[PDB]
Amino acid sequence: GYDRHITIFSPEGRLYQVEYAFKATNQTNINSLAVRGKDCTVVISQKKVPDKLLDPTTVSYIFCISRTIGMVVNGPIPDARNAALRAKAEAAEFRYKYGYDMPCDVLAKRMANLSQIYTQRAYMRPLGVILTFVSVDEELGPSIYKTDPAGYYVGYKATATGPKQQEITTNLENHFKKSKIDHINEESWEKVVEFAITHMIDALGTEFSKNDLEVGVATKDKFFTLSAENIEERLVAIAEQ
Amino acid sequence: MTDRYSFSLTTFSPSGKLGQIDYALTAVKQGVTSLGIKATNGVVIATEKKSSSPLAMSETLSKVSLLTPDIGAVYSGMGPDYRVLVDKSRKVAHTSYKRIYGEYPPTKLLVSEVAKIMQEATQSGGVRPFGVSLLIAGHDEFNGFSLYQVDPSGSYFPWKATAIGKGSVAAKTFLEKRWNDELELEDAIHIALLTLKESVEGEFNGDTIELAIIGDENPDLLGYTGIPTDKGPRFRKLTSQEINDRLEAL
Amino acid sequence: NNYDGDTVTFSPTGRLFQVEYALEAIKQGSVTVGLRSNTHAVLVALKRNADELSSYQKKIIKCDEHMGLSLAGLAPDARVLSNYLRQQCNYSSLVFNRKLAVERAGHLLCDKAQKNTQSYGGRPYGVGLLIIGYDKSGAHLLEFQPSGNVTELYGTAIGARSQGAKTYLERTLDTFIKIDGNPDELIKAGVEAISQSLRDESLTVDNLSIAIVGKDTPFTIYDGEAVAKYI
Amino acid sequence: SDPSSINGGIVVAMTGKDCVAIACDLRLGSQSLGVSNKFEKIFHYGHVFLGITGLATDVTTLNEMFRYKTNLYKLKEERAIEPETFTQLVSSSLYERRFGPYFVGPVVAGINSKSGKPFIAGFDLIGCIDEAKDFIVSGTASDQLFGMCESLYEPNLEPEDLFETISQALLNAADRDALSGWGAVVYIIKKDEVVKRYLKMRQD
Amino acid sequence: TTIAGLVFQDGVILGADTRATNDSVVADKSCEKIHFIAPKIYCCGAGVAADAEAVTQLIGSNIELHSLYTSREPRVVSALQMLKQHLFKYQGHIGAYLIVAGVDPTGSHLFSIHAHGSTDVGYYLSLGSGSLAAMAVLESHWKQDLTKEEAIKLASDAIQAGIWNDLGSGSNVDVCVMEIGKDAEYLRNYLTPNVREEKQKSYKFPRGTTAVLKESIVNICDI
Amino acid sequence: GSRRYDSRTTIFSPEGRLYQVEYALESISHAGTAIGIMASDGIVLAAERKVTSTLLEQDTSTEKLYKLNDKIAVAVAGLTADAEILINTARIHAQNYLKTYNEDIPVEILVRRLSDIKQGYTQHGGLRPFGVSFIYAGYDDRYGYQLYTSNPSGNYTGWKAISVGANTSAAQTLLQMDYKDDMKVDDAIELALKTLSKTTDSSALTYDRLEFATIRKGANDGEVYQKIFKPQEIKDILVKTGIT
Amino acid sequence: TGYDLSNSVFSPDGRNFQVEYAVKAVENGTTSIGIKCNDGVVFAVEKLITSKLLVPQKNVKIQVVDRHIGCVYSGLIPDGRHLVNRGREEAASFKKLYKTPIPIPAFADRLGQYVQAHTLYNSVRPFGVSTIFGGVDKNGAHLYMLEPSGSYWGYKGAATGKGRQSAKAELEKLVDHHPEGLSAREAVKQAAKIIYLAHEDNKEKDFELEISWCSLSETNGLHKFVKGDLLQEAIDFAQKEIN
Amino acid sequence: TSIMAVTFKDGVILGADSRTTTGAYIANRVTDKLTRVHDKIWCCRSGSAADTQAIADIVQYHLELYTSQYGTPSTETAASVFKELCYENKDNLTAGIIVAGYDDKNKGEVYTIPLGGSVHKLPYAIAGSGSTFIYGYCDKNFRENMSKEETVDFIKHSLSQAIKWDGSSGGVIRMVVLTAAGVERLIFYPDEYEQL
Ligand SMILES: *[C@@H](CS(C)(=O)=O)[C@H](Cc1ccc(CN)cc1)NC(=O)[C@H](CC(C)C)NC(=O)[C@H](CC(C)C)NC(=O)c1cnccn1
Ligand SMILES: [Cl-]
Ligand SMILES: [Mg+2]
Ligand SMILES: [Mg+2]
Repeated sequence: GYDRHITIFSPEGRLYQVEYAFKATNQTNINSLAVRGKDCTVVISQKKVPDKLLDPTTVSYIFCISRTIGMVVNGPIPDARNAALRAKAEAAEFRYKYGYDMPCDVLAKRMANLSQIYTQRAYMRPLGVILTFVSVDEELGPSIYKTDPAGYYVGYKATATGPKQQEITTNLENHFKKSKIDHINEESWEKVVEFAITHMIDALGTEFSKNDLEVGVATKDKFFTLSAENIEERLVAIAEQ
Repeated sequence: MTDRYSFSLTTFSPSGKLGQIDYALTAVKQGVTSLGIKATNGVVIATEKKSSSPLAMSETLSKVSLLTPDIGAVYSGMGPDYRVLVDKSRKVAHTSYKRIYGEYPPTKLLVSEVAKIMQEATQSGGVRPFGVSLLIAGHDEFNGFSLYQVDPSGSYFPWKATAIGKGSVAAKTFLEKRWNDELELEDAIHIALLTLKESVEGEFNGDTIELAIIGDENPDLLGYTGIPTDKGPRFRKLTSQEINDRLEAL
Repeated sequence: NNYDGDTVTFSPTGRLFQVEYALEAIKQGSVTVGLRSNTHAVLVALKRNADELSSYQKKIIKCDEHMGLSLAGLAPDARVLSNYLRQQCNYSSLVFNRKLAVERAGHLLCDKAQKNTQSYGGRPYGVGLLIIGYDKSGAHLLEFQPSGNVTELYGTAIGARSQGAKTYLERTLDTFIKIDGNPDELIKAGVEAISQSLRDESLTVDNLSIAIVGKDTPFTIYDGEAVAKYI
Repeated sequence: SDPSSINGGIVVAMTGKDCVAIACDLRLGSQSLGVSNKFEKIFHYGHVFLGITGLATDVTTLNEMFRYKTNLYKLKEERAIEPETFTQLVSSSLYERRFGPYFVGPVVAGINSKSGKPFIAGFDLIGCIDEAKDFIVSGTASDQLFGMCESLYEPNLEPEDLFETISQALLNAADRDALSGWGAVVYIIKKDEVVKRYLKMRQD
Repeated sequence: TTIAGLVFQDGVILGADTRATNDSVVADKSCEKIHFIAPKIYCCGAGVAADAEAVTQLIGSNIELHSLYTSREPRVVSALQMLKQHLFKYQGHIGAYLIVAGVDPTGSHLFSIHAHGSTDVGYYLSLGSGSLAAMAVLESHWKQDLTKEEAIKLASDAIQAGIWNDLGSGSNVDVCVMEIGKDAEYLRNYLTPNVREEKQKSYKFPRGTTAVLKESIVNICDI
Repeated sequence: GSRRYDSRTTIFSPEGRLYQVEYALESISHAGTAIGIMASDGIVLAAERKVTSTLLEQDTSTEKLYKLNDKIAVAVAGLTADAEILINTARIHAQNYLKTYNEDIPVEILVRRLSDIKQGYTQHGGLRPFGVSFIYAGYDDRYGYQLYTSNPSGNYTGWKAISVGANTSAAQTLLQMDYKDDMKVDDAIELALKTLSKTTDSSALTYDRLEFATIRKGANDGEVYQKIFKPQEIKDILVKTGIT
Repeated sequence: TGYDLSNSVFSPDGRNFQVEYAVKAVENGTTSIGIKCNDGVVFAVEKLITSKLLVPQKNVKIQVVDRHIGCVYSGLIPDGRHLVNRGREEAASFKKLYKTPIPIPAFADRLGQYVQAHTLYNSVRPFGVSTIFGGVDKNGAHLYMLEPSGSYWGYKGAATGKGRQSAKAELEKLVDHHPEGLSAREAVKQAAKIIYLAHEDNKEKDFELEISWCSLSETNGLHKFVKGDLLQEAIDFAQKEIN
Repeated sequence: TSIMAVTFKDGVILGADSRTTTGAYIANRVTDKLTRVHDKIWCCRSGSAADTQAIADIVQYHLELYTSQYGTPSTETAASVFKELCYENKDNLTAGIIVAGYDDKNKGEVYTIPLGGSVHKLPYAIAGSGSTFIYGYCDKNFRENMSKEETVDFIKHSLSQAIKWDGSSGGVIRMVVLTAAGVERLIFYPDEYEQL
């Protein structure tokens, strides 16, 4: 049974190493969520600092890839950082060669094509990570594009990733079935973040403090992460209505 | 930090089977149904946009791809393998042909180049075969319209009409009854939509079906005027609206 | 068991069996002793013969005018590592007009041996080395294991039955460290130490091999009738 | 010293009504010394004709090369190559040697088998295409040929008139060049017949 | 050669003559110096003719593949960057001097590229042996917010100045108009001020005038 | 490391056989039968297609019979994709010989070159061999008409009549029974089709199933012509010989 | 089964068993710690005295990178040296191009990517060391700890090796009892104590304490070893606390 | 070419002419020789236009990738990247670059990189063909910690003389102001500066 050790086909037509890379994705036990506003894209993620010795400022699964692109990862941090560094390099090289900023979806495709190569070539293992790329693209507008270990990628109106993704997905599905639009009809990003946090609270059935969340926001011409105090201001606003 | 897999991962078993190719064909079987039908004045290729989530934007996932202005491709099996094959197919059309002869390759030769790439994955060191079957529809000045199937093995066969993937056995029987050598392009599109309805469970509309044609030259889609010889791409992907129009007359 | 096929594989308890097996080749090797004072450093080596017709396998190799080693285990591997040491000692001389530090020589051997333990295809070195030298910070003695571990010591022994010599030196520590400006007495202490590892056989004239380096003493090897004095 | 004018020789090609003509002299020399009076400069690959002037070793080498390439083209495409496609192949092949070029002046002539359209083209040594309607000149007496062609030529000549015009263009040009002459060949090309004529000319 | 490009209200326009010369002689009277790169991106080429043709074709091929990969309209800055990076690599040994213009989702753009890889941004530019004749006209008449009709006039005038006054330039005028929100229109032989005058005599010879030694049929067919 | 997963394609069995060659030959034994018959005035190549579907576009299709140059053709049994790699190499070797010597490549030289390539894959490189057997039909001015076969081992031999692929045992018995040395092309055509007609696993032999080709020195004025038969022309020759 | 025989193979869990086996080698090694203080960091390590024949203060385990970063590690000692040698190459090429000395988070990733690369292929073995490292840069003090997996985080206090649980508990007390922070000289003393307390797990053999420190005020931001009177003051403090 | 960068109280100002010549022909009379490698790190380019562009593009790429990994780079870091390229490829380059940038920590900094690929940190720097004519003037008139209005005048008067005497310099005087307040572009036309 060496068809389960490397990236070759089993008799069923399955790549067991890809399937087991997907199971490594949830090893962190962290749930992420991404949604789109009018002018923005918000990504939130659970932040769990189990050790008191950890410096909580260094515990992050959100990465600033370029000025315009942000990337949240579901999976172990070494692979997350492997994928982050490569994406940064690709986003810089793109700008140099072609004279404009790498679009979100193009980066997602590029990283996916890399992930494909690990499923076909035996010496490379897949990365055990799901990469959720976010930007406000100058041509497409607010954009969510997600890559996985299989090399699959697709755009999203909103998305959720992790152990309890199905609960978050169905919560988001139901909201967009009501509103009948592809996005959160909201002017300020501040309120889109409040939505994201609120609908994760409802889906997971847990309350959050400022140090239980991690937030990334894409606007036109910059992506940035929120500090603990920025998140606190968000949580206060949620509680007050 | 070495690639030590310089030996074939696909080998002959005692019975004479190449296991990895057969298993790649099994993966193609599990894949969503796609089909191709050749008419007198065109070719049509079609497939179901099997959406992994309703939150996903299935428009962004193009199962049907332009390879050259006059050649299009669709698949069944593993989507990521297909995507990279499309990238290589587009490039090989330029490097091994257009930059030499100053014109796009004919259908059969581009197919030959794709077939070669897939064959090499079946024999080269440290790689598994591609887990897709491709259907490539195209036109060129001296061969006219044509439809080809390309398997994980690197083998390719020209078809009048065929189907691959999930419900291909039932779909091919359906195409045998309906196909003739006097079909117009619209008739083939109609038959394509009928055949594809049988293998689809859920919704059946322009948003869940991807469908393209190789037909007449489209000078409106060219983008420029002033060269009489360049008359525009024969490949055209049908819109969500254009599919739903034909579904009323179904 | 299942995890000993190559050097690249950890066992479930965190062990590298190929390295431990290379370590075993040292234990099968013939005994050799290293010890030093503040002025001089001495190697004493019991050379091994194949039979009565054969020569006794040479255990001591010179690296520079101020440094050298004795070996226990695979002699071809000692040749490789010694040759590497010679070149590093030589590089230091030519480029920097500087004699190579014994501590730094140990660091270079450690890192050379390490590369063989982390990569596929290669094997660990199957030899242990006792490096002596006199540099700008006085006398030094190093013990090299092919796991990569290099250890600066007052004295030690490696090879078969080396524990007898090593216990002796552990007792004698306070005596032999003070043997300053007296090469012969320091050699005596090494010859008495290696005698604790002998069984059945005793130290003959073509059996024994001694080397010394010190303050105004280049690294020189003594064999044959030059070591009859110390039997 | 100048490679294009060691060996000498000329090629001219003209269009007519439903026909093309291509012609060449027969001289191969080592500067002043005449060596061969049978060195033909016009070859053909199916129905496409290629004249080549310049350094004679490259003339031979490129003929062998385009035979090779067009043979493989035909085995893969399952049809003979056309003049327009071949022109591009010539250009491609010359420019890939951009910085160590073949010292030649090629001239393509032929009739497209599907459209029936007469076609001529010329190139510089690194592959730039001159796709003329009227005529193409090449070789050591190219100035002379330009002067003859530009006055003598008129469009839509019948095959047997075009023969006279291209012949007289060649002959009178070659007689004003030391390194051209020694005989001359003229191909008259129609959609499905080709006539080849050797010309009588002064042998100095 | 005489090439020019300039901008107008909602677009950019390119112009070029049609004369290619070897040494002192006229090899081509109707060559296209406006090169396709993408449907709405074009390139005027002066300098070494093969180098200018070949460089644009290569970038045009790579632009097409890039467009397919990214599913976006190509940008003029992409062409500009790819051209200059290629030309710089070869240290002017690819002697191509280009004016690149086009329309994309960013807007309309106009750039010049020199053989060594330097690039310029301008509202009106000219290159080739007739650039000084052309620039004289552009400097005397160019203004902001030109209409398309004024722009074509000025572009064709700038090229004409080269055609008449420069020996390197001649024959006809090619123009390409790239306007925002519209298909680019390529206008080969936009002006034809140098048609040859009718000849005094017809030099068609009496048949049999040429002496012939041999005749034969050539077998061009297969088998 | 990687060693764990290496099939070791290029080794001997205890018996002194090459596993992968033997298993590739087993693969080829399931492929559609190809027959080559050499006569005094030409060669015949006949071959059975494997995938009967009514929807297969037969007139533009080529799975069995390929052209190597104007003088030499091959019939294929095994993996088509593998064969097409080798074919493009053989086409190049022909043209390299033509460029060098200014003469068409002799048949045995081209065959040896390909067979040597196949041999290389069995002795070194650790890759699987080519699952292809060829029947080479050709002509040159030294030996005239020649039939050869090569198999995945890279061994090649010359033949008067030969079969590869399926039911070669039954096919070679029937050829050995009816072949004669003074035979002519028209007779060989008939023999080839009769042999396939008896050995076929199909219920009947039809035109849509066959690829057919002849090399004749019966072109205009003593040249050699390769004829790859069109579907209608195979249908005609099936009626002429009396099979349908 | 067989998923633990090769590096870079995912088990059905989604685990790389070879990396987890490298952790067992780290757990087997001697105790090492790191303490982040007000304007710097303090590193300490347990060095088991196997024999009287070991020369005191000579077999130095803590290694400097550039001039401003310290590195200590537990596990296979040679693997730790190979990683520091790499770190030095990384820190050199950074300074060569960018002039400024490598920042500590930047340096942390250069190791983190390198260690992670040794979990991607079956042709290499994972690192058999947890590495505690850090120093002072332009943004202030930083302490990191890096595992065989390539996983690393910033720390207030870090510990690894055989006495890690003991050490971690002691570090957790310091964090709770000093929220405003710990001074550099305080951290040196506490480090000595924590290594002494963590020595109950390696209690058979006696040991030798080794401490180093970067501190903006005490060392000008440079990495220096704690030597002489300051080392003896820390040993005395530690000896007093165990009794 | 006439280019200069001058540190003052609130940060730094870069100044340049706009003339590019091919021999005696002015190929471009409205050139932008002030070029952005980062938000608040710019450079002035002199020498081969092809070379200085190719360099500035590579530096921009490096600093963009630096920013993705390590946050905002110092003006010193940028000058070192410029140097590294210029020095290591000195045999194949004709580039004279003045790097100027604003940190909040360091404030305004100017680094000049002449033909050799050496680096010199200076209070102000002048470069290009036209600079030779204003060494006398700039030395006599420069002061440290000037206001923004004084620094603009100093640059304006300086490049005015440089343009007057040097044929290779001319056109408009472009300037770029770098302070905590942000990035400001200024332009000064012939009719303004010629009458000074
Ligand atoms: C005008 C350029 S100029 C004199 O610097 O203003 C023109 C530009 C041009 C012409 C044709 C095309 C068609 N693709 C594009 C651009 N260039 C020429 O006329 C050049 C001028 C030479 C470089 C001085 N001519 C050539 O390149 C010709 C080939 C032409 C006739 C196709 N080749 C040569 O002059 C030549 C000379 N020695 C060796 C090789 N080639
Ligand atoms: Cl890619
Ligand atoms: Mg003459
Ligand atoms: Mg003569």
